[PDB]
Amino acid sequence: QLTAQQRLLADQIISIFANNTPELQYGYAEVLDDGRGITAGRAGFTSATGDMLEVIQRYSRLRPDNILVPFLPRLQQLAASEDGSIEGLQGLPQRWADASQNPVFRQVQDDVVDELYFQPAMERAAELGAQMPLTLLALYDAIIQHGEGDDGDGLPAMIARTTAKVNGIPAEGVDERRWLKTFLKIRKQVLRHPANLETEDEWSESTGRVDSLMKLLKQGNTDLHPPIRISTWGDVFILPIR
Ligand SMILES: N[C@@H]1[C@@H](O)[C@H](O)[C@@H](CO)O[C@H]1O
Repeated sequence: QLTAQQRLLADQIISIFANNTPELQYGYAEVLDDGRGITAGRAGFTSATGDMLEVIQRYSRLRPDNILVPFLPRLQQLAASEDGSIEGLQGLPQRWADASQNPVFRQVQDDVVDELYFQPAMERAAELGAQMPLTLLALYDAIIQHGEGDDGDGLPAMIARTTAKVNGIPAEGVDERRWLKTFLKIRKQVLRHPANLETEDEWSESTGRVDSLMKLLKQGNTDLHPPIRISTWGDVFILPIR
């Protein structure tokens, strides 16, 4: 669905949306007061969302004695009830940072990103008949930030509301740039008025990323050809970095 050089490019873009840098932040770990507990890694795995659990479980299977195995029974509890409780979990950000020095841990992160986020976004893009590279990037960024759940703010609901507005999908003859514009605008409205109020501040400050995607659409760079200019937070970046 995406080129190797398009996927490197999309990862560097999405890293700028999330951490203002094109270098993937495997070692990132913060509490953000968004109702999600601790947020970590390249795709922002979360204590509350069952994200951070799948990574550490898989890692513990590859390496049964790692510095993060003691956090595991607390993590199962949070994932169980989607709990944003920062505590139960002291020291974990530092150990997530340290585990990130291991290429194997970083790889588990890649594997979950592909299993939870990239592949499903690509499957959703193919059911849409979507086939501009920019649309794929926007679906992928969106699935990372909003998730693939059943809420009104998840990617499936936004896709459904985009398809309702333009009476159809690109595989059905609706112009794809029109479907994409609508989706980008519906996304910005969800970020600025999320149904889950705990993520309001964290999401309403993130909408510059939707503008950067919108900017590429209006500039006709729907195929993600280089060079790509991203300046989401004020800092300018010419992708791909080399
Ligand atoms: N709000 C986001 C959720 O959207 C996501 O789980 C994560 C990764 O981007 O980080 C947060 O900031």
